Amino acid sequence: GEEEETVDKEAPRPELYNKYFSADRLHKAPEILFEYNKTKYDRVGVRYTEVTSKASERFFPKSRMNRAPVIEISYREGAVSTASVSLSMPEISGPPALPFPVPKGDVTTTMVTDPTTGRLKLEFKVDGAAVSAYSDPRA
Amino acid sequence: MKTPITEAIATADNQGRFLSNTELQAVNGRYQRATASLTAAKALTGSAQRLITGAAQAVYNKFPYTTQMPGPAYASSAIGKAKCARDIGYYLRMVTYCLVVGGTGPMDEYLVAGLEEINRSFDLSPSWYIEALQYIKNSHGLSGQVANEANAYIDYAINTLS
Amino acid sequence: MKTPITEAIATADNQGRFLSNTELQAVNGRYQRATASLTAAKALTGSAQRLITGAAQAVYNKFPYTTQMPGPAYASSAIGKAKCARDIGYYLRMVTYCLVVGGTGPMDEYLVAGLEEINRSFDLSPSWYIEALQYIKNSHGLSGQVANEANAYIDYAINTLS
Amino acid sequence: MKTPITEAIATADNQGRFLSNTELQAVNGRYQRATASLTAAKALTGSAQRLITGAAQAVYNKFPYTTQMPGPAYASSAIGKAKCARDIGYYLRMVTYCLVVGGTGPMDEYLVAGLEEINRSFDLSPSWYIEALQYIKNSHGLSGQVANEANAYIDYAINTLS
Amino acid sequence: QILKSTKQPFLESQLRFNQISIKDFIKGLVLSAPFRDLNYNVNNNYRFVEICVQRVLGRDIYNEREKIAWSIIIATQGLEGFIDTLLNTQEYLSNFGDSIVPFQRRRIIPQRSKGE
Amino acid sequence: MLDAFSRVVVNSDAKAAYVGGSDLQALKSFIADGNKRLDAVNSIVSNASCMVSDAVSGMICENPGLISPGGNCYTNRRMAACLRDGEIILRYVSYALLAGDASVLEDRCLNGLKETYIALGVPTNSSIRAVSIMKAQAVAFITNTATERKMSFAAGDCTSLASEVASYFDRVGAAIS
Amino acid sequence: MLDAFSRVVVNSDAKAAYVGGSDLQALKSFIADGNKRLDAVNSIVSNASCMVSDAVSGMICENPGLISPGGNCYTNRRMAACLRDGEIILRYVSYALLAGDASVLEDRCLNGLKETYIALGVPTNSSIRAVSIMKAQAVAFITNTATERKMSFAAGDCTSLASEVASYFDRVGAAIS
Amino acid sequence: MLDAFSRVVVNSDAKAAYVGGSDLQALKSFIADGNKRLDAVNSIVSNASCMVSDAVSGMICENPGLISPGGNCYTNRRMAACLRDGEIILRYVSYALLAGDASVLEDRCLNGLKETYIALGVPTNSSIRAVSIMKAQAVAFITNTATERKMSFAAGDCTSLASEVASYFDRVGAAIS
Amino acid sequence: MLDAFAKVVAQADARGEFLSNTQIDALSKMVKEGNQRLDIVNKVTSNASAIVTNSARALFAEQPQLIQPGGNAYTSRRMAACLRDMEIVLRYVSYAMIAGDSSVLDDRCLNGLRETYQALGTPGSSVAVAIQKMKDASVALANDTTGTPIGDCSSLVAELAGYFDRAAVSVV
Ligand SMILES: *C(=C)C1=C(C)[C@@H](Cc2[nH]c(/C=C3N=C(/C=C4\NC(=O)[C@H](C)[C@H]4[C@@H](*)C)C(C)=C\3CCC(=O)O)c(CCC(=O)O)c2C)NC1=O
Ligand SMILES: *C(=C)C1=C(C)[C@@H](Cc2[nH]c(/C=C3N=C(/C=C4\NC(=O)[C@H](C)[C@H]4[C@@H](*)C)C(C)=C\3CCC(=O)O)c(CCC(=O)O)c2C)NC1=O
Ligand SMILES: *CC[C@H]1/C(=C/c2[nH]c(/C=C3N=C(/C=C4\NC(=O)C(CC)=C4C)C(C)=C\3CCC(=O)O)c(CCC(=O)O)c2C)NC(=O)[C@@H]1C
Ligand SMILES: *C[C@@H](*)[C@H]1/C(=C/c2[nH]c(/C=C3N=C(/C=C4\NC(=O)C(CC)=C4C)C(C)=C\3CCC(=O)O)c(CCC(=O)O)c2C)NC(=O)[C@@H]1C
Ligand SMILES: *C[C@@H](*)[C@H]1/C(=C/c2[nH]c(/C=C3N=C(/C=C4\NC(=O)C(CC)=C4C)C(C)=C\3CCC(=O)O)c(CCC(=O)O)c2C)NC(=O)[C@@H]1C
Ligand SMILES: *[C@@H](C)[C@H]1/C(=C/C2=NC(=C\c3[nH]c(C[C@H]4NC(=O)C(C=C)=C4C)c(C)c3CCC(=O)O)/C(CCC(=O)O)=C2C)NC(=O)[C@@H]1C
Ligand SMILES: *[C@H](C)[C@H]1/C(=C/C2=NC(=C\c3[nH]c(C[C@H]4NC(=O)C(C=C)=C4C)c(C)c3CCC(=O)O)/C(CCC(=O)O)=C2C)NC(=O)[C@@H]1C
Ligand SMILES: *[C@H](C)[C@H]1/C(=C/C2=NC(=C\c3[nH]c(C[C@H]4NC(=O)C(C=C)=C4C)c(C)c3CCC(=O)O)/C(CCC(=O)O)=C2C)NC(=O)[C@@H]1C
Ligand SMILES: *[C@H](C)[C@H]1/C(=C/C2=NC(=C\c3[nH]c(C[C@H]4NC(=O)C(C=C)=C4C)c(C)c3CCC(=O)O)/C(CCC(=O)O)=C2C)NC(=O)[C@@H]1C
Ligand SMILES: *[C@H](C)[C@H]1/C(=C/C2=NC(=C\c3[nH]c(C[C@H]4NC(=O)C(C=C)=C4C)c(C)c3CCC(=O)O)/C(CCC(=O)O)=C2C)NC(=O)[C@@H]1C
Ligand SMILES: *[C@H](C)[C@H]1/C(=C/C2=NC(=C\c3[nH]c(C[C@H]4NC(=O)C(C=C)=C4C)c(C)c3CCC(=O)O)/C(CCC(=O)O)=C2C)NC(=O)[C@@H]1C
Ligand SMILES: *[C@H](C)[C@H]1/C(=C/c2[nH]c(/C=C3N=C(/C=C4\NC(=O)C(CC)=C4C)C(C)=C\3CCC(=O)O)c(CCC(=O)O)c2C)NC(=O)[C@@H]1C
Ligand SMILES: C=CC1=C(C)[C@@H](Cc2[nH]c(/C=C3N=C(/C=C4\NC(=O)[C@H](C)[C@H]4CC)C(C)=C\3CCC(=O)O)c(CCC(=O)O)c2C)NC1=O
Ligand SMILES: C=CC1=C(C)[C@@H](Cc2[nH]c(/C=C3N=C(/C=C4\NC(=O)[C@H](C)[C@H]4CC)C(C)=C\3CCC(=O)O)c(CCC(=O)O)c2C)NC1=O
Repeated sequence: GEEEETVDKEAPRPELYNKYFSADRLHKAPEILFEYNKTKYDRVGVRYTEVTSKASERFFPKSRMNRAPVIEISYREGAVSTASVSLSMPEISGPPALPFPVPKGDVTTTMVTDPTTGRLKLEFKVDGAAVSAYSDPRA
Repeated sequence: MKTPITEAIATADNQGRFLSNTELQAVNGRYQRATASLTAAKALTGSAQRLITGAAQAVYNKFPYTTQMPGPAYASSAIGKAKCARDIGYYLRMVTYCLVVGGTGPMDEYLVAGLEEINRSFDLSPSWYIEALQYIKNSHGLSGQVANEANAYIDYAINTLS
Repeated sequence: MKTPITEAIATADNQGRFLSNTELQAVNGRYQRATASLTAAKALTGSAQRLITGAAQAVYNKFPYTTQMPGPAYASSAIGKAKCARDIGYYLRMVTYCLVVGGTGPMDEYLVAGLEEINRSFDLSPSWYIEALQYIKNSHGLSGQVANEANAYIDYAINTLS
Repeated sequence: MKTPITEAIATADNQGRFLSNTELQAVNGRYQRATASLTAAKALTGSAQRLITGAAQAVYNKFPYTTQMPGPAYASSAIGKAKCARDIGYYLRMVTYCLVVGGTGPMDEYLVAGLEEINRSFDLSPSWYIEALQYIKNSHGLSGQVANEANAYIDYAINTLS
Repeated sequence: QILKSTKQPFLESQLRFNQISIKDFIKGLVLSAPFRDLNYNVNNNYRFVEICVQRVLGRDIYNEREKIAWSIIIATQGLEGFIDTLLNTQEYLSNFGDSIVPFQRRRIIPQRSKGE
Repeated sequence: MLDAFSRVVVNSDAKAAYVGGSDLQALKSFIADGNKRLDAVNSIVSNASCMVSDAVSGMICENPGLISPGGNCYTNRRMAACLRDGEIILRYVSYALLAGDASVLEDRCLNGLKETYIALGVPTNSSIRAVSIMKAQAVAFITNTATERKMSFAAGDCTSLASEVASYFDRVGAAIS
Repeated sequence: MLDAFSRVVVNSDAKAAYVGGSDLQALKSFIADGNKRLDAVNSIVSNASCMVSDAVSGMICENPGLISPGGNCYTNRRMAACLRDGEIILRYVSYALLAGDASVLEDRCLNGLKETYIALGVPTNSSIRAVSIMKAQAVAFITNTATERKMSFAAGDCTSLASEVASYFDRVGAAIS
Repeated sequence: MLDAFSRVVVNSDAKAAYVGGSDLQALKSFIADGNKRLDAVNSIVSNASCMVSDAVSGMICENPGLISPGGNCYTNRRMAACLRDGEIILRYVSYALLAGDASVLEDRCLNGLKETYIALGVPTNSSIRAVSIMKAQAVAFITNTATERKMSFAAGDCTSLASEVASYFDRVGAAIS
Repeated sequence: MLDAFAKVVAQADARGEFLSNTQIDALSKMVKEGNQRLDIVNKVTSNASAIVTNSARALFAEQPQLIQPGGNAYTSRRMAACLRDMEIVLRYVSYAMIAGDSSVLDDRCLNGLRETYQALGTPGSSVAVAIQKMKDASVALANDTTGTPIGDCSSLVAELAGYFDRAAVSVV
């Protein structure tokens, strides 16, 4: 069960707004686009879409939604001539999700590293992961 | 590995042909189910950690004998459960890989190819394995058409074992 | 005939598999580009007698020997000019058959296969028909992607003859 | 290369057979007509520059558009007329090679195979070469059985262009 | 169907470079796209087995059960699974092999002149 | 293509359409100070998300009874509707900056706007207070006189287009006056 | 050149920027103990992913009602949204460590977050428990007194910067109380 | 061995022309971008001991069956040779980029190393996992985005050049394939 | 075959992990340019017999020693097999235009193509100068502003150039 809220609509809305605003022309506004990069292919465009919002955007609007300043530092020991700092704020997503809660063992799951996700393994600390301990030929 | 782009190419090559407007339309529909499949396998990695062993407990509470049986082919002791964070994670890995390419590519050669030989000679019967991803198809949260495209390659993997 | 539907069916019974979602997207992209295709096949059918008699005159203005040479292969008779006009009727009819089904299927079945063996046996020059098709390609009056779909099956008929 | 000698070898090699009296009359009958065919090859060799340039002008009298129309596939320029005289000289050379070997070997290998790929690509008409070869057929000025051997391999070339 | 559009000019060049054999050249001709739309879309599976035993193996069909016994190979694993199980039979290898274009074996009786 | 700008709007249908590089200079010769005017829209729509949030929260933090239980900025469906309501009047005043006239803003947005707010109980004295913060933002962004975000521009003056948007915001406030 | 840093954090979009060797000397000279401070932000963001994975699971380990059906760590998008709310505050407190103030922390991250959490049904005392682990986890990485990891550093103390993040983490807990 | 300057000569030889101004326009822009390529290959050869460190100790942690007794890197001559076999193949592509042509890579080593290797018994899939571990090891160094060592270059964008050393190393791996 | 989506599957399988979130926003940049890919392959294959015969004609003009008797491309069998291979590279380059990588062009057509030509004896420097005519006849064909609205298609021509120079260095 991941989204048991797919339609829920408790807005009252008596039909007394229909003589001044139609149903098709409702919450629709021309949004203007800009490919302004000081280039020859710089285009201006407008499009006319539905306007939605959420209640959180008094203080965290859609441009500033989940944009936190990340820091990457390259520093070798005593290498300040090539050491650097960088700064950006992307749309930052969190880490991968929390697991099951589990019983008393199992094999919990993880993931780490830069190139790829390659997840961990886990018998609560010990990380078995396909060594085949059941190795019993019958001679 | 059979991408829907790559069989527009491979069924323009065995007839010896340039890419006509027939096969140009089939790669346009791959560009039309692109965005509605790319939110699926992105955010399925974002909720992947619950889905591994939250589906494993949906097998042992269906099958109590799999923790109780004396055998190497079960998750009874602590070494079988470490294979069970691996052998059904491969089912969770290739259903993300099918939503990258927009078709049933990587699991057609990595998973399903030559599988009954692995099943009968280990006695790893897929009555656990169908219910291993049956928890995934209803508790993975992709709604809308993102739900139906993420559920499109799950029940292709169901019907290949059933 | 090779439509985008009948080649998605054809790769299924290639392997003998079921219809997966590596073929539903091929039919999905066909339904996108069929709304700029049947607006082109409607306009070529509506102005068909203007296009056909204008394309017979474009051949006769470029190749004036064909209107006055004696012999059976030339349009210097009454029945020579009727066989010329139904040939450009045949080349326009297979373009609007190919726009309807969305692929080069009807003109592969009816025009292209066996064309060299009848242009050599009946002494018909293939540069006549390129001039009859080049008049259509920039005087149908279409504009946009409706023009871009008519200029891919007229250009496919040219590259067979060229 | 099919000759009469390299054909009766091949049916002897099909049956594992030593060269019997059946295959010693197929090669004897080549020797009773190698007399008349090698005088015809010697006569066509000497009168080559009369027959090549005379046939190149008889094309231009029948088809006058070829000296008038612009573009690289026509004889309207200096180098367009030089490549047409090269081509009839290529055609007349393979007639004389067939009278040496006694069959249609060298024009099968060096001329006929792959010819329709050229005549469609470079926009050259096959009826430009019938009129060049129908000049050479009834203007070589030979007679008797010497003419019977040259008129056999000339209209083998007319039937592979028709 | 030896027309200009039905020729296979890339399969022809790989025979001439001795890359593929005759047995791989016959397999490219049944899997050729002219052989599908002209000889496979216009008859069923029980007549197409009568084509691919008369032309490939060079013999007639034994009886009508052999057309029943062979036609499920085309409907399960396909035409590309049908030709390699027909080109690996002992009747194909013991008189054609890897280098002979097949033919209709013993069409005529040697004292006669009519035959089959 | 100014009519094809309007033909995005007037057929009531959600598309996307653009203007290329050779098609720009036909509009740039026609519209006076189009290099200023395309900078004037792009100063607004690059901060169109931040313009609605300082406008609505200054309405909240000056009128604190609006977020009361019983107030009209309670019940978070109703809060998200008010944030949606400030967006549509921002895009319509931005398109009025592009088109140079308010005549598409008057009929599509402001027509029927007065009594549709007392149809639902919107406090219009707070709404005139809400749009006046957007009037203070748009004269800061076009003149590049915002106190926190300056942007890079060609050097010059933009005081006519500062007054035009401040004229165009006053047609919104007079529509709900 | 902190104006070049502040223009990155004010543009409200995704934009990469980095510092060469000359302007890093302007960074190390303008900010006091810059050899100490740039170590202290690097000890956090090298292991920032394990800090958000431990602490909210430690919030699960003490409050197990959040992964109940009806809890706020159920419905794994909402579980990842708690992980997305884990990672923003660590990047914001590291820039608050780097700039030497909390003036960028208050407006962009701490303004109205208490009103955001009580409108979204977020249990705010549970997040106080999650952020108190972060005050312990940042101190053990600045002092390099972590039990499982030990990074190489230059010799000396960092107890001013170890106490400065406790001033910064208490500002988050006072903002959501 | 071919040069890119030699490449336009045999282009102009069977054509039997002179050198015109037409194909000359590629090579005169190659001169002024020569220093940028000269700023590339000096850091490829000066961090080469790290690139042959991570060539072979990196591929052996992702298949440790060769250090097993019976494997193909078990004895200390084959341990010594695998350290040696990789430090020649990046020495050859350092020659190959200054000429620009891959034919000096082809005739010296890439014509026939595959036919030796199945008689020397080594697996090729282990080799291309060790080829490609130097591939991303190379392309960090030309762009200066390497983590633990950052070197001195100028400022620009050599991503046309950074594809070229990726255009070599796949054909290094495809030769063994 | 592999396209660009099939790259990062096999570039993360072998190690066996996933792909990660920082890669796929570059791949959802590629579907913004998905409509500027398919016009451009339609620009090449509509003129697919006018780039071949206009560049073989300009090949034998500058090199008359191939159509002279005793030349490589002399007979009608070996003229048809010269126009065959001039169109074969035009297929497998445009196959690599629609896919996003080179790996069907240099695996089915360029893996031994010059060593095919050293065994047959064709001049392998001279097939590169016919291909570079077809490079210039197609890059300058795919910069027309008729049939499409105007926008910059520059990278694909570099991508379209970058496989035409990959066949220029395969055959020598
Ligand atoms: C109460 C809690 C509360 C207020 C009172 C009100 C503060 C307020 N701010 C302005 C002015 C502006 N707001 C602007 C918007 C932004 N500035 C930025 O840099 C980003 C990009 C964006 C979002 C934060 C701008 C540009 C201005 C004009 C500059 C200026 O500050 O003067 C006003 C209107 C002016 C006035 O005081 O009359 C008010 C009332 N917001 C609250 O939450
Ligand atoms: C329940 C299942 C559960 C908890 C309760 C909680 C236990 C816990 N751990 C700490 C302290 C730290 N966690 C740290 C994080 C990490 N250590 C590492 O080495 C890696 C990089 C990273 C992730 C594992 C660190 C650095 C500390 C401080 C040092 C230390 O180890 O103690 C706390 C906070 C301290 C306290 O108040 O007790 C708690 C509550 N984790 C659970 O899984
Ligand atoms: C205006 C064109 C020039 C021209 C035409 C001309 N054509 C013919 C004869 C034939 N054309 C065909 C071609 C087709 N038949 C088909 O069914 C299709 C596919 C739908 C095609 C392309 C065939 C088969 C014939 C012969 C049979 C017939 O139709 O009569 C002729 C008559 C030549 C003859 O010898 O009978 C002419 C005169 N000729 C010109 O001068 C125009 C330039
Ligand atoms: C959910 C736990 C269920 C379970 C797990 C289990 N699996 C194995 C062992 C194997 N499973 C496979 C099958 C595959 N391996 C693959 O890599 C792939 C992808 C191509 C498949 C389809 C194989 C080959 C093994 C043996 C090697 C290995 O250890 O992985 C085991 C151990 C059995 C043994 O005796 O070794 C377990 C416990 N089995 C169950 O019963 C659980 C319900
Ligand atoms: C402009 C023509 C140049 C030229 C061409 C030429 N090529 C050949 C022969 C072959 N070329 C190939 C290469 C391929 N064949 C294929 O089918 C494919 C794609 C699958 C490729 C890449 C092969 C295998 C041959 C030999 C078989 C053949 O095609 O005949 C020939 C010789 C033809 C002959 O019969 O000997 C020529 C003349 N050579 C030139 O001089 C031009 C520069
Ligand atoms: C010398 C040390 C260089 C240097 C080289 C780089 N290595 C980069 C990545 C990398 N390094 C290793 C080796 C190490 N990590 C391991 O996990 C294992 C064991 C398996 C070892 C031995 C690996 C495996 C990798 C990843 C490559 C891959 O497998 O695809 C790297 C790129 C990262 C970056 O710095 O941006 C570089 C530049 N680093 C240096 O700067 C010095 C001079
Ligand atoms: C916000 C700062 C205001 C405020 C706004 C509210 N508006 C609400 C509903 C609503 N608004 C409009 C007009 C808007 N929608 C459009 O489609 C167009 C233009 C075409 C505009 C300008 C409409 C039409 C409606 C809803 C009625 C209908 O859909 O027909 C609203 C919701 C009220 C409720 O649901 O109870 C709010 C809160 N109200 C305020 O207090 C401040 C001042
Ligand atoms: C996790 C440890 C918490 C928890 C977190 C949730 N937050 C949810 C949504 C959400 N979170 C923020 C905060 C963050 N994002 C930003 O952009 C900024 C400011 C720049 C901040 C501080 C925001 C803005 C939102 C969206 C709310 C809105 O739209 O108004 C969330 C899911 C709710 C949802 O998706 O609707 C969760 C679960 N909740 C918890 O239970 C623990 C304590
Ligand atoms: C007032 C809002 C601004 C301001 C505006 C000025 N801009 C001037 C010139 C200018 N503006 C642009 C950008 C604009 N033109 C476009 O074609 C597009 C989109 C595709 C945009 C956004 C450009 C490119 C230029 C030319 C710059 C140059 O090459 O020098 C300008 C000078 C007069 C004029 O040309 O109109 C002004 C006054 N400048 C300001 O000071 C405030 C902040
Ligand atoms: C505090 C969290 C640490 C710690 C910090 C100290 N570092 C000291 C000197 C020092 N710090 C750095 C790295 C830093 N400076 C930079 O310019 C950059 C990035 C470009 C960084 C990350 C360096 C390179 C040095 C010089 C080392 C040396 O002298 O060889 C230091 C001494 C006093 C001072 O210079 O401020 C301290 C106390 N040391 C610790 O023990 C904790 C864990
Ligand atoms: C490590 C990444 C590889 C690997 C390396 C080994 N190479 C071995 C022997 C060897 N290699 C060559 C070719 C060598 N000479 C060159 O000039 C170049 C560069 C162009 C290279 C790569 C030769 C000729 C030999 C044999 C040397 C001799 O016989 O004297 C080798 C085995 C040594 C041995 O058998 O005694 C190893 C281990 N092999 C691997 O498994 C990984 C993939
Ligand atoms: C002359 C009667 C008419 C004519 C001739 C013309 N031909 C060409 C070009 C070519 N002809 C060939 C033909 C052959 N090559 C062979 O090797 C053989 C077998 C021995 C044959 C039959 C080829 C390959 C070409 C093209 C290469 C070349 O330049 O020779 C042209 C030139 C076409 C061009 O585009 O340059 C011309 C003008 N055309 C006429 O107008 C005469 C009526
Ligand atoms: C004695 C030894 C010796 C060298 C080391 C090189 C040194 C060198 N590098 C560059 C110059 C340069 N080098 C680069 C290269 C790069 N910059 C980047 O951002 C990337 C990290 C990297 C590779 C893509 C760039 C962009 C320039 C400036 C452009 C230029 O003038 O070449 C220049 C020309 C400008 C100048 O004089 O500084 C010179 C001489 N030449 C030599 O003779
Ligand atoms: C089945 C075949 C098929 C195609 C080939 C494409 C064709 C195509 N291109 C565009 C649309 C466009 N196409 C171009 C492309 C170009 N402009 C140039 O200067 C270059 C020469 C060329 C690239 C090769 C541009 C610039 C646009 C408009 C911008 C945009 O797409 O948003 C559109 C309109 C819809 C849209 O905007 O995306 C269509 C249908 N789509 C198809 O379905």
